[PDB]
Amino acid sequence: NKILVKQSPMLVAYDNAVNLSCKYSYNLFSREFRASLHKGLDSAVEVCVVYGNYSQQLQVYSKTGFNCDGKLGNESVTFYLQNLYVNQTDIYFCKIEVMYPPPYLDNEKSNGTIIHVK
Amino acid sequence: NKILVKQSPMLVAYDNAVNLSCKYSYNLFSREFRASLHKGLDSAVEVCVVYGNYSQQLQVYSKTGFNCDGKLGNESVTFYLQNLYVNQTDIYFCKIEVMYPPPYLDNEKSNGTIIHVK
Amino acid sequence: DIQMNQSPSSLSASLGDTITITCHASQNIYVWLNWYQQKPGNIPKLLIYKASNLHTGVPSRFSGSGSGTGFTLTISSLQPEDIATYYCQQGQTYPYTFGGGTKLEIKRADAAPTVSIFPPSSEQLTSGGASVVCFLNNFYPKDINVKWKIDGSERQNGVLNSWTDQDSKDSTYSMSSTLTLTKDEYERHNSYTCEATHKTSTSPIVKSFNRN
Amino acid sequence: DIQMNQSPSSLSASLGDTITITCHASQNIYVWLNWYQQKPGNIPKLLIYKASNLHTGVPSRFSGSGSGTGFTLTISSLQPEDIATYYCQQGQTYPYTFGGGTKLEIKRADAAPTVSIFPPSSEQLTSGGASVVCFLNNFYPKDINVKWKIDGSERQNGVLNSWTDQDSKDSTYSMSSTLTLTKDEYERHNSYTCEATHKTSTSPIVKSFNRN
Amino acid sequence: VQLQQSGPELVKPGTSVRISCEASGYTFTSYYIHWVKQRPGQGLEWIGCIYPGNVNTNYNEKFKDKATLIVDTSSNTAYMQLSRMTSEDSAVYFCTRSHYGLDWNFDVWGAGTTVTVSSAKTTPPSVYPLAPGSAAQTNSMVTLGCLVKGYFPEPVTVTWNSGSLSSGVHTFPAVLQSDLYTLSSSVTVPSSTWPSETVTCNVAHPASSTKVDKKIV
Amino acid sequence: VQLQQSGPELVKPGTSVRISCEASGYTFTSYYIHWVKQRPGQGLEWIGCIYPGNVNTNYNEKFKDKATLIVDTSSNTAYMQLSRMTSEDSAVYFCTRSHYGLDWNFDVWGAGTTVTVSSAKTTPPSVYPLAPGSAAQTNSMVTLGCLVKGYFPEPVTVTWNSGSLSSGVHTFPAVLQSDLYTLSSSVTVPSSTWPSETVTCNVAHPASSTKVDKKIV
Ligand SMILES: *[C@@H]1O[C@H](CO)[C@@H](O)[C@H](O)[C@H]1NC(C)=O
Ligand SMILES: *[C@@H]1O[C@H](CO)[C@@H](O)[C@H](O)[C@H]1NC(C)=O
Ligand SMILES: *[C@@H]1O[C@H](CO)[C@@H](O)[C@H](O)[C@H]1NC(C)=O
Ligand SMILES: *[C@@H]1O[C@H](CO)[C@@H](O)[C@H](O)[C@H]1NC(C)=O
Ligand SMILES: *[C@@H]1O[C@H](CO)[C@@H](O)[C@H](O)[C@H]1NC(C)=O
Ligand SMILES: *[C@@H]1O[C@H](CO)[C@@H](O)[C@H](O)[C@H]1NC(C)=O
Repeated sequence: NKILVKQSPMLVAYDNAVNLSCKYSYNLFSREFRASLHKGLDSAVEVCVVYGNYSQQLQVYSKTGFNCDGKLGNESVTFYLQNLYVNQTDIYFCKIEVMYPPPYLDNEKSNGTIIHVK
Repeated sequence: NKILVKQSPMLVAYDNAVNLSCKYSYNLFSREFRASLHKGLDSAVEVCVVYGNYSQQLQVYSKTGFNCDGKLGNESVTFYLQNLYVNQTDIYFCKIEVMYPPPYLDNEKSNGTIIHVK
Repeated sequence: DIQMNQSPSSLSASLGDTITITCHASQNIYVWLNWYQQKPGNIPKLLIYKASNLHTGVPSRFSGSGSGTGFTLTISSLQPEDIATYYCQQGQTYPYTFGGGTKLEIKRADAAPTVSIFPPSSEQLTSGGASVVCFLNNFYPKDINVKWKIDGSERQNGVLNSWTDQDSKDSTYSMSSTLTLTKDEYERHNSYTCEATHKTSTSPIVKSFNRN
Repeated sequence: DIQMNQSPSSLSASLGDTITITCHASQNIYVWLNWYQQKPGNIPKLLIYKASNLHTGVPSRFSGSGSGTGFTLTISSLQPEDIATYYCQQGQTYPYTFGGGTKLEIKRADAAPTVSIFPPSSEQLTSGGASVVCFLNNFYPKDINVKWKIDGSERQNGVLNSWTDQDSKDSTYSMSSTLTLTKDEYERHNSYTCEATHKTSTSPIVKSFNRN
Repeated sequence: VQLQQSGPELVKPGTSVRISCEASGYTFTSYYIHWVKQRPGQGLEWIGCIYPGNVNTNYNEKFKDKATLIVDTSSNTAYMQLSRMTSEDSAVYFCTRSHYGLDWNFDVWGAGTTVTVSSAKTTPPSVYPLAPGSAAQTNSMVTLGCLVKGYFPEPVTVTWNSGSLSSGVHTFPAVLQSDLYTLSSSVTVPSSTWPSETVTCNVAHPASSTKVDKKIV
Repeated sequence: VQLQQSGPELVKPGTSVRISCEASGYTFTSYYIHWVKQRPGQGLEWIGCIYPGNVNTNYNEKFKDKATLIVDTSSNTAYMQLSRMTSEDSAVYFCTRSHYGLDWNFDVWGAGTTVTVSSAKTTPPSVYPLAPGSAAQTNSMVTLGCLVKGYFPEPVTVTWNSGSLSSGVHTFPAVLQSDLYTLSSSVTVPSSTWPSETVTCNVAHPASSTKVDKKIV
């Protein structure tokens, strides 16, 4: 199948921070999931990855040097990006995947969200 | 059919101006065409419309208040946007249509171009 | 949508006069507003497009200016031929919207109305009816009062009037008045009078006919 | 890709010594670099992940620190059991890349090599060959020279040696030397000598046998 | 570059009529076709537009349901469907176009199609000749006339001597009396021309296919 | 959570072999399977990885053509295809995994699969017993040994008394002489135990399915 993703069309950073909320087409709750934020039209850089597994506290992280924070919420995940640089102004795309229970589930490429860091 | 559109992934405005070049999948030259630049993920605003008709000098214009300039070039059009505001930083999409000689021809929605006006 | 507010809802000026109309827009339409002319019962024609751009064939006596929210149409050296109604429309944002229009009257020398009364035609009476008609033509200004006098008494029941638009050729006005009675009640009176009072005269212009 | 530059390519330290290794990265890997341990001929095991995060089961004598471009592994209170080679790998960007590794030797008390010579086995000679073997076991340091003396003369043709890795149990080194001749040329000489000189002695340790 | 429009139509309150507008003299697929309605005495308002080519359409929210824009790329025809009509639908509907690339204004208009949404009866007119008595309301010249009473619906046409008489003619606007229409027309001529030369007025009412001719005696 | 790997294989220069690695003890589709090669004496380098689940794969540009990553979600097996091999392909290939969500490192490694790409001949070894003469290189205790000469390919195994003898054993690394392999193993035992109690060394060479037993007399 294909999960749905609804995200804000734009987000103006306040104090070089913003809140990236991703609205999904999925679950009341409890499965093993890997949420992802990617920056760029060529979606190169993966800004953040909030991992979940039923219970076990949400494990957010970044391999790219972003001060990322993640908050769960049923059919949504919110990426709290801090210390964003003005040169990081770009289109960010949300991604969601379930790895258990099977089968593998993925999202249909969203319309994205332009983050304008002033 | 469907015309192709290749545009830069990003453009940082210099002095509040930029050059939007759109690479098409079409003609050596001479047909009646209407090129279009639209701003927004919901492509609301149509920033500029450069009209061509074989010869008759290129007729560029804006109904939205943009200081637009257009330059033709075989399989490409370049939108020279001046006096851009910092709050105009967004994704701009190129559009191309032929109205003669028939049949009507249109472009496949491009990947767009994020214009970062600092 | 956007609102079009034309100023003079109407206006009278003399031959050669350089009048002016105004059209304010609720919000910014930039230079996307056109002006149109539509003579009485005629089709509307483009006069000015893109604020100041004249349309091919429109005399230079027609001018136009404005940007953003304020707009104005100027016609210098008025001609009778300019008798018409003028609308402002914006071509910036869907839905397109026009103004209320402005009526114009080319003012000319006062004129007396040539009155004409006409009895019920024979063919009509044969049908049980009777329509006495009164013509009041080519007069200026357009102010005129018609009273019907069946013998000596005034009558207002069964009277229908009609006015034509200002003559684009000699700038006058015309009016017709029809008093429709039945064959029965028409045959019991003798004298039928059509009376008109116009600025052109302190004394009423009277026209009447008897059953002979 | 990213380059991993481990510092000590090798290192010897004594029991209880608190050594340290270094791994510099060409560019910024942040805190995504892990350390691994791989004993002689063994499988590599995770020691430290995410710069300072120890892996479940790794003693606290193992520590790790660094960020961005500089990284370091520290093992305090050395144990013989730590004899191994240590690699640094980055887990930030594809392709993943490890370092060159660093070898470690736990330094112990000097030891003399127990030498042992062995004539060609009967079953071998039956095949036309003859291999005289010499064992030089459990000695420290790993510096040792073996000369073969067929009678009084020195021989170097047909001699193959082999060294084992430092004994993780008693930290010593061992070596075997095999002199392979033919049955023919082996039978024309009488005395076969295996001689070794080690720091442990100024006088060579000699072991020899005659065709009786 | 002409823009031909359909003839007037009478519609009974509730039904749906679809007027037309065929282009001729330019490239049909290089222009938008806009529809605008003008109520009697009122200004004109933009209904919607359609672009022959990619058949894309745009409507004004004030006519979302009624108005349905259709196009016919073969006969260069643009149709306009007005469904569910009421006395608020009665007005003259115009046809016009806008350049597709340079969409700035409407320079070519159709002559319009008057639409009445009345359930009254179609009735031919009763034409009555108007001739003078024993007076003269303008010496040296006479004024004759024609009374067209009780017709429906509008319009009727009034010529004088098969169109040969056009000077000094005043056809007054029709007034609606008790659901029917009554109009009159006046014609001024030299008293030296009448009664010697005969005068006739021609009355046409397409709505009921009636053509009358009345001579003034 | 074990990671079983295929046995050693001999490959003739030019051909392609496909080793395996089957997971067991965890959720196969919740981890990446990474392949890394370690050349004899050299460090180890990352070949590529594969994620059972969406079957996505990632390769290091240094092995783009040879390496082809395949997955088997039924037997929890991860295969690695090395096509067109050369003496630069000879190395021990390891198997390991990375957590899919928290992809930080490789915590479970296979024991490896040694791969030789030599066109030499498979030959069983010739085992020769090493017994002492009339001396004593370490009084009160003897050192016996076993010579394993001329075998191919690696490896061979050397136990002493069916595995009952593990203390005082030194099996020296194999040296390659003229395309073949020769190794020796030493075993130290109390002179009070030998020659009374018999000593035997066991030599196994899977490559040619040969198992030998030589007693020292
Ligand atoms: C983002 O959300 C957090 C929720 O804890 C809130 O505290 C913070 O103010 C928000 N940051 C902004 C304004 O982007
Ligand atoms: C996910 O939950 C299961 C349930 O106990 C656990 O076994 C597994 O380790 C969890 N994943 C991780 C890596 O936290
Ligand atoms: C973006 O801004 C940061 C903050 O100063 C800067 O260090 C970095 O070089 C910029 N991006 C680039 C060129 O990598
Ligand atoms: C855009 O292109 C024009 C070409 O005439 C050039 O003159 C101008 O400098 C360019 N503006 C920029 C730097 O964006
Ligand atoms: C396009 O070219 C043709 C060729 O003469 C011309 O007729 C037409 O008007 C042109 N379009 C415009 C509106 O410039
Ligand atoms: C964007 O910036 C311009 C320039 O000052 C400003 O006038 C306009 O209000 C801004 N956008 C909005 C809120 O329309």
